[PDB]
Amino acid sequence: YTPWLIAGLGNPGNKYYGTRHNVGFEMVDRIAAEEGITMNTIQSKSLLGIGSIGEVPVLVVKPQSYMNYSGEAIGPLAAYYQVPLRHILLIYDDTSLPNGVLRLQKKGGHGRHNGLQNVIEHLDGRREFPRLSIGIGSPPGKMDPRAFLLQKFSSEERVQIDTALEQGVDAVRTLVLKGERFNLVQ
Repeated sequence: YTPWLIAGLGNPGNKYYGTRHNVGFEMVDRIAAEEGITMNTIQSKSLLGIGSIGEVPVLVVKPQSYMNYSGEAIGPLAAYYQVPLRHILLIYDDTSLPNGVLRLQKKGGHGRHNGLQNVIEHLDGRREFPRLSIGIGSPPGKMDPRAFLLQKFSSEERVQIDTALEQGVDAVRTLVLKGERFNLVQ
C-alpha cells in the first residue's frame, strides 16, 4: 500500500480560474470529485485532500505557491507522506500537444514548463516521475505566449477540455491501480 501524490499545476486565486495554465487544477478537481475527496487541508503551500483510489491511498494536491514555485510545495509533501518518485503524478498544460489531447509519460524533461521545471528541481533533479500532459496547443497567430496561458479557453476549446477531463479521470485511476510506455485512447 505505497501512496500516490497526484498534483495538478496552476496559479492560485480567482484571477486564474479557468485559465489554460490552470488546467491541471481542473483535472485534479475532477479526480477529487470522482473519488470522494475533499481538498480542504492546508499544508506545505498547498491545498490538498487525502483519500484513496481503489485500495490505494492517495493525496490530491493543488499547490498554492504560484506556478513557478510548484516544487516548493510538492517536494515537502512527498517527503512528509513517504511518496516514492514513481508515485508522484504531475498533471499540467502542455502547449506541444493539441488542445484537449492527453498524454501519459513516465519520465521526461519539463518542456520549458516553469511549473514542471521547478518540480524537477525540488525532486533533486530527478525526472522519473509520471506525468499526464493536457494539450492546450500553441498561441494562435502572434498572440503573446504568456497571455495565452493566462487566458481562458475558447468556447470550442472548452468542449474539448471537458472531454479530456472525463478521459483523464479514468486514465489516472488505471495508472494508479495497475501498479515501458502507455498510449491513451478516448
